Amino acid sequence: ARPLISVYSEKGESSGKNVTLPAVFKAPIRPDIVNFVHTNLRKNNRQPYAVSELAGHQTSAESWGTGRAVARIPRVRGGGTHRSGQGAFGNMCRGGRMFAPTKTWRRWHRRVNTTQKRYAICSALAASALPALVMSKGHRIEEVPELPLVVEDKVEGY
Amino acid sequence: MKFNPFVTSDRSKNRKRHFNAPSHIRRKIMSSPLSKELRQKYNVRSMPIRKDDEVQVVRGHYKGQQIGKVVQVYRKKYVIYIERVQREKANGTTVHVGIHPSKVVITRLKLDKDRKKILERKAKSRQVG
Amino acid sequence: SAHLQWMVVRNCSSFLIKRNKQTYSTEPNNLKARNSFRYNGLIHRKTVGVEPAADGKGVVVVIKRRSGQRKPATSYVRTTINKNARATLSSIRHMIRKNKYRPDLRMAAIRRASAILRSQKPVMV
Amino acid sequence: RKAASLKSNYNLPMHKMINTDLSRILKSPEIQRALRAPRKKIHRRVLKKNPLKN
RNA sequence: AACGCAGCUAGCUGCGAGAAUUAAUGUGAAUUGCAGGACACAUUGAUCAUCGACACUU
RNA sequence: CAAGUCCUUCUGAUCGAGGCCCAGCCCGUGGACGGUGUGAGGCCGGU
RNA sequence: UUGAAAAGAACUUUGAAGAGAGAGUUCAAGAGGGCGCCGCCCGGAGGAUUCAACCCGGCGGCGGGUCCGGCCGUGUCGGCGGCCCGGCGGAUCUUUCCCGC
RNA sequence: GGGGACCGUCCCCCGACCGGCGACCGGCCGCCGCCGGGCGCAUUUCCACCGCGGCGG
Repeated sequence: ARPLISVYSEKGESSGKNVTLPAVFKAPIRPDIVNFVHTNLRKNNRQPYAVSELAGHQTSAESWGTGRAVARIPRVRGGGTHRSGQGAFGNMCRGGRMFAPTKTWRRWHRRVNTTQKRYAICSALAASALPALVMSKGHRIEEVPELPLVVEDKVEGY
Repeated sequence: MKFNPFVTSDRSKNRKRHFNAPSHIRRKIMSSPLSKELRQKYNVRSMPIRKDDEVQVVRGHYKGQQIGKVVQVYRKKYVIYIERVQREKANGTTVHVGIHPSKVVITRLKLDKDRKKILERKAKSRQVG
Repeated sequence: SAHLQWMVVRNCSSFLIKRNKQTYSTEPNNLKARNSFRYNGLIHRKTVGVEPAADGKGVVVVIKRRSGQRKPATSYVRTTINKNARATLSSIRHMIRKNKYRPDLRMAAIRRASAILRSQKPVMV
Repeated sequence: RKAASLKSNYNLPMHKMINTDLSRILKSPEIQRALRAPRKKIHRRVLKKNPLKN
């Protein structure tokens, strides 16, 4: 049983024209499906990020062996500067390579079944027809009439 | 919202061009609004500052009703100098205080050949609208 | 439907406050301002709410009209009460018990009214 | 009752629960007559007073 | 790659004995740390940008 | 090439806080951004 | 990575100076140049838009066989409206009426 | 390759049948409640204070 809602003129009052409620507004409301679709779809507009694959690797460092009373971490060859003798190539070393460097080919995007994607749209539209849910979103609709709000086509020409 | 794909809205990019700007560009940002009387008569809202214009301070500690003339347009520090905008140095001398052009009002313009042409060009663009 | 709507705003609502191991809900006409299916002023076909008047004299009793469920502009009719405190509770009690209009907030409505009247009289030092 | 005209294969999803009103269903004579009486009495732990002394 | 070029100038930067720039065009009153030099601003011009003319040491 | 540096008030300075006949200051095909003595659609460049 | 702005500490005094003590700038030097007892009852003395019940008006809630419309879920009626009164499909028939050999 | 018929489906009128006004709405009578204004101005009602007051928390 779909009621008969009225359309409103640009002055804010009903113009006498009525539209029967489309059946999509009585579709099941499934916030779990909407959340699942929204979570996966929102990943598709991201841009890839990654560190430089050369980062921390242009040093040519050696491990110094074990006969000297230091750690076996690779250390920069050379001398006469601060960088000489310092640890490198490790995630625990200052200026080293981070553990498991991020790669651009991480699976950024997700694909969702067309039926499930469209299902969420019907559930979202149906939930938009209940004033209690709209107030629960904080949309401050207490003085608007006919919560599913339809206005005349003259608005399209503004 | 900006729709031009070739104009950036990046914070660092916009700041870099503003801080590293040639003087002839810097003159354009060196712009000040005209008072209501010039604005009504010239039909122009804002004009680039010049060396000798009657200028009134409307913001800051030196805000007031008095009229002064620019004496120096220091484009490097994005400031200008008026006569009576001064403070007392420690030893005894007197130094000017840099005021940003956007915080003043032009009360009289350095009416000049290039200047006179500049107002009517901006003004005639108003009757277009 | 009230039950169907409740399962949606049960844990996700702009009126929900979760803090200090307590939960509160701040929709306009909610007695006790608590998160419960019973005390929710949005998802029921009929609701009862009392608020202080526009000025600091009396209470405003608002109940939900039966017909305009999808027309929030005319969904709620408000009445103001500015009689004696005892008269107020007697008047409010009749709106619920005699009309059989949700006879489960009757005790709650009187409690909120009595609290509101206390706030309108001056406080001694 | 009719399929979508601009998607070429879509018909609206169906409902797993036609009447989502528990209060309407539960407090109805068909269901009520089939229920047993509620046990609202609360039986708390009984302090075992000792015989041979009481 | 080297060496030179600023009134006061080491580096950076720019430049090439026309050497922190010449010419031309656009713009239109500054540069600036100091001083000096400027500046009818068309009886036509500081600065900046552009850059097609000229020049460009080993 | 649009429109507030309007009035009262916070401050060292404010772009801050209130008000703005007509259901509502002004522009909005412009409420991106940056600068400006906090935090600015309407001061400036822009958009 | 001072400070909004050098406004970067005049001047007096000790020290040969480095360094201090006063003073001064700034909102800030704690930013000084590698510086970010309450509900009911009793009694008394008081005051006051006042009580109930009636009258008018407005607004709600519940009920009405269907009081009346407007309807909703149906099966069911002329085949009633169809592809030039006016859909969508069919691996159903065909032109024994049509535009290709 | 056309156009028709048929079948299945919706979209429509037009009736008649049952069920229900449902949580899709109005008008009317009924009952109840509230509000505003009159009348009701006094053993009623209400407000505030006092008592080393009585009851329950």
